[PDB]
Amino acid sequence: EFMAPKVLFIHNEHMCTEAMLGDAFSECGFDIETFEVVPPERVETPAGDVAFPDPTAYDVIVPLGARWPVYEQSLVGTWVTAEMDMMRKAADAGVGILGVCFGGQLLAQTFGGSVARAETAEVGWFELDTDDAGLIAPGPWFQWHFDRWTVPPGATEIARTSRSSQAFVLGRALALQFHPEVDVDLLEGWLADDREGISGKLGYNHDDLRLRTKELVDDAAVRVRELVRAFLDKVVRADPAS
Amino acid sequence: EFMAPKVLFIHNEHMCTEAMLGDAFSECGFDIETFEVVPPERVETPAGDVAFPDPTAYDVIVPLGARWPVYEQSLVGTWVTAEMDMMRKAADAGVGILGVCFGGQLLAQTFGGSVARAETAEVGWFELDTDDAGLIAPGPWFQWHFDRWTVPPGATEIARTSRSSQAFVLGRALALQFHPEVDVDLLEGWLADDREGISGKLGYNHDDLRLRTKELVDDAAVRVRELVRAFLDKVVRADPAS
Ligand SMILES: NC(=O)CC[C@H](N)C(=O)O
Ligand SMILES: NC(=O)CC[C@H](N)C(=O)O
Repeated sequence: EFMAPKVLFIHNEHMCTEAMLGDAFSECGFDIETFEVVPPERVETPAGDVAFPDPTAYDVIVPLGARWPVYEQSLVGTWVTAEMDMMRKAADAGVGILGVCFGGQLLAQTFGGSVARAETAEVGWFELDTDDAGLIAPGPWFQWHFDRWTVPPGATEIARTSRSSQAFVLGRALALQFHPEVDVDLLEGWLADDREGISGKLGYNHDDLRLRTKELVDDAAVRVRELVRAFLDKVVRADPAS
Repeated sequence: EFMAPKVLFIHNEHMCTEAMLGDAFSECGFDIETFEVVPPERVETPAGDVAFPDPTAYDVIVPLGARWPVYEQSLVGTWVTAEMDMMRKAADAGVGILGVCFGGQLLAQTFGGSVARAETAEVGWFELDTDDAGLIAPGPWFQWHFDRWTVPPGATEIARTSRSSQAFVLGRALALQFHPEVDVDLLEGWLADDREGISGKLGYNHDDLRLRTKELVDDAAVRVRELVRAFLDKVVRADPAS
C-alpha cells in the first residue's frame, strides 16, 4: 500500500479554515485531516486546556489563524503552550510546518521570538518585499492582523513590509503573517462577523475588501499553489532545526 | 537561641550578584547565603548540569540575573530546568521567592508562562506603570534586558512598561524584569564587560548610563530597601501557589 503524504490543518478558530491551502495541498497529492482547537461555543471564552494530536503522524502540520492574541496570559497558560509544545515536537521529528497569521505568530513564540501589538495594522491586500521570490512571491497577499512577531533566534526572515515581518524559515518551518488561503467565501465568513468594522470606522470597509478580493481571485489561487509547492520543495527539504 | 530569617541568593552568572538587595535583606535582619550556578570559567559555555540546594532551608530564595536566554535549549536541557524545579519545590513548601531579570523570567517559565526575544531592548533607567505603588514603586528602575515574558497563568501583573511586563506576583513569589539591586560598582562590572556596546553603537552609551546611575544612587538605595520590606510584608504573607 502506497503512503500518500499527510497534512493536518489546525483550526485554531472555527472560521479560519484551510480554504485554498487545502486545495493546494490536495493538488500536491496530500491526504488532508483537520483538528479543532477552539470550538464555536468558546469563541468568546477561548481559554482552556486542549489535547493536541501526535504530530509525527503527519508529514506537514499547518496551524491556521485566529482572532485572539497568541501571548494572552490565559491562552499561553492553557492551549497555546500545548500547541507550542506540539510544534517543537514536530520540528524535532522532522515534520514540516506551515503557520499562517496567528499560526505564524505561534511559531515565532514557540522558538523564542515574542509577539506584540503592531504600531500599524494591515487590513487588506498588500505587496511585500521578499529575498526569495521563488518561495515567497511579492504578492499581493491578503492581510488582517494587529499583532506582529519578532523573528525568532536561528530563523531567517524571508519577506517583510515596512509594517511587519511577513515570512521566516526555521528548519522545515515556514511562518507567514498573511493569509495565502483566502478566497471569496472565506472572506465573507470573516466580513459577516466583523461587527465593529461594518461601519468603516477602523480604516477599511467591507465593500472595498470584497471588491479587491473579487478581482484578485484567479491570481491569488495560482500563488497559493506555487507557495505550497515551493514550501515542499525548499523548506521541508532543509535540515530540521529549533 | 534566636533564629534569624535566612535568604539564599542564587548567582546565575558571576557578575550579577546581590549588591544592594543583600544590604536590604541584611538590614531587614536576614542571614545571607549564596549559591553559584555558572562559575566564571563557564561564562562562555554555561550549559551543563548543576545540583541545586534544598530551598526549604531558607525563608526566601532569590534567583538573580544572567546574560543567557532562559529559553536556550541547552540550558533548559540542563540547569535551567533544575532551577525551575527548585523554584516549584520552594513555592510548594511556602518559601518566599524574589526573581530578578533572568530570575524573574525563569519564574515566568517555571509556572507556565513564556519568555521570548523582545522587539525593543530596554537598557537604562525607566519609570514603570504600577497598580500598587506600595509594592512596586514607579521608580525609575534600572533595566538591561533583551527578552520579555508573558505572565504565567494564575499570576497577577503588578507593573509594566509599554515595552514589557515588569513585575508579577504568584503566591509568595515576586518576579521582576528590572534590577533594583544595581549600584555604581555593580554597573561598572557590567560596563567593563560590555564589549559590543562601549562604542555606543547599540542605542545607548556607557557615559550616559554611568551618569544617570550616579545621579540616582541615593534614591535607588532607598527604593530597594522599601521594595524588600514591602515584598516581605505583602508577598511572603500570601498563600502559596504554583
Ligand atoms: N482573518 C481573520 O479573521 C484574522 C484576523 C485577526 N485579527 C488575526 O489575528 O489575524
Ligand atoms: N542583566 C544584564 O543584562 C546585565 C548586563 C548584560 N548581562 C551584559 O551583557 O553585560
